[PDB]
Amino acid sequence: GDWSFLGRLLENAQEHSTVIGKVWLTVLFIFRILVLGAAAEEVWGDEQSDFTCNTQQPGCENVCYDRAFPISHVRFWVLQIIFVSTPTLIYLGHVLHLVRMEEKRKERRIAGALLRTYVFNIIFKTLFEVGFIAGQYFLYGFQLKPLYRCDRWPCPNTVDCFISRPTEKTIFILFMLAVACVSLLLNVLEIYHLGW
Amino acid sequence: GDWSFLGRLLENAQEHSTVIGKVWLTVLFIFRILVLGAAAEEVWGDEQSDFTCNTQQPGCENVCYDRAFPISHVRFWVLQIIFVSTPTLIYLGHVLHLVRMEEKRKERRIAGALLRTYVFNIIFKTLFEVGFIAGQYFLYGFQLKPLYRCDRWPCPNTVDCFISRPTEKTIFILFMLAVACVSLLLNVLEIYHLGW
Repeated sequence: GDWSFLGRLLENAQEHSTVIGKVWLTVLFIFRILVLGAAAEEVWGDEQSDFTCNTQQPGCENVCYDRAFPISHVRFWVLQIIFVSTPTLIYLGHVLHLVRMEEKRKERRIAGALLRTYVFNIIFKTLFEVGFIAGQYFLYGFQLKPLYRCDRWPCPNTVDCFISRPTEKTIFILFMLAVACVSLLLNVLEIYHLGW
Repeated sequence: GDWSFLGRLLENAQEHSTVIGKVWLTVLFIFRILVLGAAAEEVWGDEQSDFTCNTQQPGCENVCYDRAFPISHVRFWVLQIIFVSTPTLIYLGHVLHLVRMEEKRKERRIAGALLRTYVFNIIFKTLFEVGFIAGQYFLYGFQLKPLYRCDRWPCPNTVDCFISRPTEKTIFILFMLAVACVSLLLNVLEIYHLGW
């Protein structure tokens, strides 16, 4: 995963952002992207190769892994990172557009319409963070148990399947939840600093 | 398989039987019982152990062998031998009963009621031989093909299964059919010699 281009754009957003916004971006880079690439990806590397079911039925392990893990937590976190970054890019684009328009007018910061877009950016960021949190909760909860009981065809009756690294995965699930909640708190602080 | 007791009783029947009947009993001993024990049993020994199906499905080979071979030819031939022998034992029992009654009357061959029972013995023998022949035909035919196609659950879709020793088994199927037909001819000759 090469996050270079998103990083380069979000550092530009850092130049035009509030101090709390700069904190939020630093959290995104260090506690989400960096952890994901240095720690979590490895943890989940053997998610299917080390997933085992007590059965001689061909195809059962495939369908049972798929049912247990419709989307890997790491993929979900990648999507979450991209969506919570997107409004920042929208605001930065509006910034660059107004700067280029100003340069043109000359040939021939946060107030006004730019402040309205900034605050909308903070709102959409908040809603997307909340949505991904709640989706993670309703899909997986905040804990991975070692045992998964599977009755999906072709599996005969109910089969016992065993997860790879349930405890380490639970640790990182809770870590990422905490980081997301810290991000929400930062957004709320941005909207209370702007309000005040 | 210990045929000693049936043999001992059928040799008694040989003492009280017609010459053609003696031929029939000799055919039974030499061309059915002896072949079954010296040749066929061995041929069919690995009927299930060498039966193979192209599948990874647990249980498929079991159900496919069972469907292909609801009853092994050798078991069928054992039953046939016993049933075609049974009327002979009935006639011999009537003989011994009349002899013991004669000894009693003294204290205090084929005509009459004994001839009626003899001819009924020949009739039931014929009907049982015919019935087993026709049953063998409708169950298996007179040939075993190497390939058996099986769609019985749990087998997925249609599976290719392969028989042990199809050609040797076909040879012995046809041999036993020929021996049974010779027995029928002998019965018919008994009833035409008695008629004449």
